[PDB]
Amino acid sequence: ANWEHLLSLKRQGDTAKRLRIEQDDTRLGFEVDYDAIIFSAPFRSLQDKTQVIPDFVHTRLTHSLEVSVVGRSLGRMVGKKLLEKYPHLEQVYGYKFNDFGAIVAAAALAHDIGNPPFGHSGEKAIGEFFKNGYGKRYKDSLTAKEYQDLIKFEGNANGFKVLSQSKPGAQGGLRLSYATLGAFMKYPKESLPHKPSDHIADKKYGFFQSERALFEDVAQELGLLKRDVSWSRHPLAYLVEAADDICYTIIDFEDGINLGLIPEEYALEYMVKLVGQTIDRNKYNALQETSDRVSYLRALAIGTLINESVDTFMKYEEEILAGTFDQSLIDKSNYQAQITDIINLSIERIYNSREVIEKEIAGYEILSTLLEARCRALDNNDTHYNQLIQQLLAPSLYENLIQICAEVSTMTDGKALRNYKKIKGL
Amino acid sequence: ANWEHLLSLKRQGDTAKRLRIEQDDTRLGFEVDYDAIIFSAPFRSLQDKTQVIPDFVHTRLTHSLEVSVVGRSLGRMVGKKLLEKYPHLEQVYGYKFNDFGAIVAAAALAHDIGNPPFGHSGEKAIGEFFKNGYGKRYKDSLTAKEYQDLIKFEGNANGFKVLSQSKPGAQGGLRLSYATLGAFMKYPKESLPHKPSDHIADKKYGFFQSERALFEDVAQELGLLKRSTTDDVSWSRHPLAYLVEAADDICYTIIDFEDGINLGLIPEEYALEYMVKLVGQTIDRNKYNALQETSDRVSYLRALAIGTLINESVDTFMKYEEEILAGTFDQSLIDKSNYQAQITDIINLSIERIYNSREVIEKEIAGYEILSTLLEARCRALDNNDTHYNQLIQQLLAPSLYENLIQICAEVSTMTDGKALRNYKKIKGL
Amino acid sequence: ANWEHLLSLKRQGDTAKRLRIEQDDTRLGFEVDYDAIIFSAPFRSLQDKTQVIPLSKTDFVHTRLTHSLEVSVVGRSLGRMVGKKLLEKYPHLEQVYGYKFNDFGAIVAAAALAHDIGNPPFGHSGEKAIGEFFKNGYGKRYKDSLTAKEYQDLIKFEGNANGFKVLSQSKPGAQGGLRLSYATLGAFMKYPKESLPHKPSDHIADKKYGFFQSERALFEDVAQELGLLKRSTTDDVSWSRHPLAYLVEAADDICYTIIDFEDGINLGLIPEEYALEYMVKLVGQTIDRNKYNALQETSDRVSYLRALAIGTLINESVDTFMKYEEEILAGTFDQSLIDKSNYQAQITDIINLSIERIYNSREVIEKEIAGYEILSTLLEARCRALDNNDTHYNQLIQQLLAPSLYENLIQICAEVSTMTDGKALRNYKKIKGL
Ligand SMILES: [Mn+2]
Ligand SMILES: [Mn+2]
Ligand SMILES: [Mn+2]
Repeated sequence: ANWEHLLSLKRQGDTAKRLRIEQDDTRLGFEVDYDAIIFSAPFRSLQDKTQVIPDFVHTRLTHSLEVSVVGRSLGRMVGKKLLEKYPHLEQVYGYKFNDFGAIVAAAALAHDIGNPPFGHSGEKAIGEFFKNGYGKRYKDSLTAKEYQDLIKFEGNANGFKVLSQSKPGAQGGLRLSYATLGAFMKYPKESLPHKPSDHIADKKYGFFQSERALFEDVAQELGLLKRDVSWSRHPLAYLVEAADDICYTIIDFEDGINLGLIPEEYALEYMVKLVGQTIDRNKYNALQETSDRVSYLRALAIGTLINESVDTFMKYEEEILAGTFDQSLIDKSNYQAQITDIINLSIERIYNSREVIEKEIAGYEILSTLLEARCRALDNNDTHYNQLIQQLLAPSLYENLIQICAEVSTMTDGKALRNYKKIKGL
Repeated sequence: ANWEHLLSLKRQGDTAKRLRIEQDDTRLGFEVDYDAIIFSAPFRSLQDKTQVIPDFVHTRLTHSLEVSVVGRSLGRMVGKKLLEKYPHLEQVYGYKFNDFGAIVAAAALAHDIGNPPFGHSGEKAIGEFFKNGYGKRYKDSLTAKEYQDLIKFEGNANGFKVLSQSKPGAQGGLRLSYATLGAFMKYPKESLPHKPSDHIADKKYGFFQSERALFEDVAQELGLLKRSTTDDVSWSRHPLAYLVEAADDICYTIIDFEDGINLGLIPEEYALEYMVKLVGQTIDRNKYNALQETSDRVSYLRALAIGTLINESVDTFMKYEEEILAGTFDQSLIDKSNYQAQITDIINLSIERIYNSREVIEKEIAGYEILSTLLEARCRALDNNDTHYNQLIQQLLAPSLYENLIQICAEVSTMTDGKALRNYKKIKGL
Repeated sequence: ANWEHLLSLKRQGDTAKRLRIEQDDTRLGFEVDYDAIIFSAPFRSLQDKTQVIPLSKTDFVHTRLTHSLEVSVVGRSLGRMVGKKLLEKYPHLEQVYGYKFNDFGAIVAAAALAHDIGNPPFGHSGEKAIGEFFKNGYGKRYKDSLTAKEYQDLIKFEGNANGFKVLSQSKPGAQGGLRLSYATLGAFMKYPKESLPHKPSDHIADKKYGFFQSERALFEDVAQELGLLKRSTTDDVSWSRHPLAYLVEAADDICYTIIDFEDGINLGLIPEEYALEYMVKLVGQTIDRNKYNALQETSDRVSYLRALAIGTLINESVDTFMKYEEEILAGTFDQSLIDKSNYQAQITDIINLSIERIYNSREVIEKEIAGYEILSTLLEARCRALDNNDTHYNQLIQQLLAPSLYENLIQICAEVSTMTDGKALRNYKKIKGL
């Protein structure tokens, strides 16, 4: 793989090559990508979507904003070192270290843009609707991969659809740079085969059958290595994933302490190695509020993990470029012991808290209900009832079903509740 | 067809004839009909039933009072002209113009008394239960007409049931005068054949199979003309049913439009744009310009347009009187209006902005489930009356098969919108 | 049958006998039983469970806890008075073995306190919701993997039998549940039989059953220790009721008969105009009418009537017990103490009035209908999760509701049954999106 091709400024439908040395740096293609996401309706809808808990708790937007800030640091630092490793990238082709930060930042900002309401239970509720719910009727009218798209409905693949979806008057969706689309794709494979290896890149899939032709174009332009289609990941996708990993590990922990779900004493206990070399003890002892102490620990822990993740990337750079790196960056951390205890305590005290369990069980019913109304109106567009269902909710069979799943996933948590209540009369 | 017979004062079960000349005029049978409806439980129920929208919106009760006011005016005006044309009706039989107003007013007061909650979505929901719901099983156990009663459940035919339901100690329901029942019957036919013609009188049906013998008696007393050539029974409409229909048409056309404007669903500009031809000859323009509130300007336009359409409807009825009396009239009175293009524009704008507004759609979807659930609970208990849950269902909702099914539909339609929601909530445990 | 054995102090697991004469009277095993119930989690949950009328905040309604409190106070008084007369009739019981009259009050008080501890929420619709779920609902599936009695336990699920399970359930670190004295467990057991054969007679002791197949071995140990008389020689086991069970039952009969009426008047379900007409025979000789007429609140007039009638029925029930004591001791008494009452017709009139005005009120009907859906829903979600514990949704259902096949189904029923009215409705509401 060549870094010159991985940093493609191509946008969908382009008929001519876009050279980095010819860009107006006030309107750098990569930085425009960030701006286009910020102003888009799917990104705005993350305002009203839940990260884990439904006081102050992170939403998907605040989470995605934090991931994109950590991603920008990761990208800037790795970029600076990539340019010194391969000076021809700057001296011949005109790349600057802020381009790498721009690509990671925009990819990170978009990384959860396709996730449904109710988080990852929402994804499972949609897949369950097709595996065992009303949606099972379509199994024999779908290909294996079309049906696998639905029963393993994947927010990452839905995000790729959201970003690139064509409609009349808007070909190519947000028309992001191919480099940014590359850095977004952390599972560059279709739904089948299911987990062909133990690599994190094979854990899920990254695009629906409906988007396969589009990612084939992205991968061709980027020069991704071929690995049923799948490719070795764009190197920058490891930094997006690292940023995301860092944020939800540390920030969910912080949230759980401030919510009273995790006793505060665990904070220093699990984070002391992560902050020991950089913490100002006099500052820490002077801070009077739990929230101020835990936010200080979090800033230090995140900075420690950013630095290590940059070093892990550079150490394994050629292995990532050859598609032979077998782990995530955070899997290689020296703090893996502490990261594990943090995640396990978060799972115990937050993810399995009664209120989270209750919301996730309720979301199953809410999404199963909205999906069944949509599919029934699709099957019988004739009855009076199904004509009203269409005015209320939606004013090839595979393409109809994948669009039904996509539209349900654009719904905020609140809006999913209201439309569900009306269908049931509440 | 003879107006003497059409103005029958007979009540159900009467053994002897009631002469008009022998009525006490302080207690005229036709006027008693109006009073009996006002004090009846089914009429009071209309206070919490939706006309179009579930802020102030017309309820089924307020709509019905307005129809009966417009209808009394029509009947009074027509009655005066009928008595000049047929002076023997007053000189020999003792009828008077107010009698025609009272018949139309009472029938208009009750014209929507059998309509289920949630408007037309309501009826559509009841029909689908027996066409596309738990109710199909009963098909092989019912006659073709008995099943058509259910899959095309008609609020108009339920109204006839409500007005005449016999019960121990109360045979004949409200026991309304046969002339009033004749004026109530817009569709004097049974459920089959389905739409045998383009005439509005055959668009639906007017009585269930369980009330067929009663309307046979009414139609015989009234001397309504037979119209169906087949075994299926159909009769030509009582002339006064055209007036009840015109008062209904005038009110929901103009008044729904007014509601839509006052609610913000229809921009005020359309009020003058669509109604100028209807009011142009009678509007006091400086009075309109002096009115400050939108609501008062549009209530002024409504009053003028209703006055115009009332005078035109009387003229249409008198122009086609002999064709109506002969069963050959092919249309509604409003169908022959010079303002049919303005009426149609008002209706289509009302449909587009009111009936297809999100607020109304959401309510209709919600009504569909509510009714759907209640019918299923009642019917499951009918089939297995022995279990404990179904004994509870019986106690909560209702303390021959067709006779049972048409009664379940009638009891579902009786319920107010609130009563329907609450019963639904508890069946689902909320 | 012997009173010395019927008054057993044995607790489950005892390797050595407990002689009454060697008990510390400040730590009497029977009175420890009462205190163990007061502090138990199952008894605390009765605070949030309807007895008959759904709970409100606008008015006071009896919960299962307040009802059980009242039954144990009436039962203590029955046991005390019956105890003194029994000690006078069999004076060897006190002079040799050391029994005191307050022992009998303590046994009845504790069994009465616990008598409704296993009942499912929302009343007997709760029981029939559970039963029908396995008769014809999703639970039908398991019929063929279960014995006739294991299945009968489910399709005729009984709160009395679940109460016995609740009181003795063994869990890690807590073998034998509350470990109540066998005498208290005998006074608790008013239907000492398994689920089959079904109603083998018209005797009130055969109207239901008292223990599940999972508890059969324990009640066999209990009946042996107590020396209860056999009522079956087949492999379907059955025993004559512990005599003190007749006093628990009477205390219960007295309380729900008179106190449902009291609640119905205070809630306005029964017109106050009926209070004296239905109580006059029960209270006519002891009522102070001038005092009654001087009371200015309805709730005071009706509590005075209730206290007079309860006093009347306690005295009579003590006399009925002693007049039939040898028949009861021989297991040949065929009815309840209240069935023999001279006020039988008035009791029946009060009960029918309550059925008409309270049990058939709209609110009680609404609750039973709502209960059927709430419990059927919870049972369906528990049982589907049991059959496919691998799916993500079923792992959530397990975390929300419960963090051998018969042993699993009987445990699911017991766990659903011990849910309070509120927790059951909340869980129902979340499973259904609200
Ligand atoms: Mn994320
Ligand atoms: Mn109308
Ligand atoms: Mn009790």
